[PDB]
Amino acid sequence: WQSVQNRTFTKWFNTKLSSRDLPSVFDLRKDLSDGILLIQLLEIIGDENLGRYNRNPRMRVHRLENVNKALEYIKSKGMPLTNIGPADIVDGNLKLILGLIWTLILRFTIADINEEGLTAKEGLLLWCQRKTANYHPEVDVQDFTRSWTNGLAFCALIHQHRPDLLDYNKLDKKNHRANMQLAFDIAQKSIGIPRLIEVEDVCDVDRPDERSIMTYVAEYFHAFSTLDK
Ligand SMILES: [Zn+2]
Ligand SMILES: [Zn+2]
Ligand SMILES: [Zn+2]
Repeated sequence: WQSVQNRTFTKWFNTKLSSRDLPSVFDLRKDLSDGILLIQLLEIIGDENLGRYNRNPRMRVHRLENVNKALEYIKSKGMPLTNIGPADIVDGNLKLILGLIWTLILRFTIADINEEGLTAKEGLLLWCQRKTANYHPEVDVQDFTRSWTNGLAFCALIHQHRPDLLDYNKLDKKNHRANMQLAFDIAQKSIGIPRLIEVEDVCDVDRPDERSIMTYVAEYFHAFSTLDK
């Protein structure tokens, strides 16, 4: 069994790796232990060549070397590695691994988001608010949790960007699950937005995972913005 955040972060990681036909992550407890996929991820999201590393790290010393290379790169970019060391990754500390991946999502997916001079999380929230301004009172984006669980904010974002793809006014606003599914399907099929979260992970969830939602909503910002150039 894997948590929403585990699954969402794994899917995010894989969208990056697949951009270079690299092998996927299936289990974050085990699949980062030799340091290779972490290094490759960093090259991809960081747009840099990290140079040579151990490509057959059969011995523990070489896995630690690989992971240490990754962590040093992350530190060199000014990201906090609060209370994580190479052995935490080699030995599959899932809590610390998810923490690290969030640090990377925040830096490489969210930090550069900008709306009205606000950046990062604030910027992304404000973008959502501005883009859904015409959908009050039923849509009211106030956070990256409860504001998203009825499906309508996702549908409104799609509709305002491409009113030909999703007829918002024809939705049965009470069918949260059908509307969520519709948005996720249209986003993926027509807008190229990867399905980082399952409908059941957010639809009518009392305490949805904030970081997972943020990770997925950031895909809307980047795709919409790029497509609107
Ligand atoms: Zn747009
Ligand atoms: Zn509650
Ligand atoms: Zn969270």
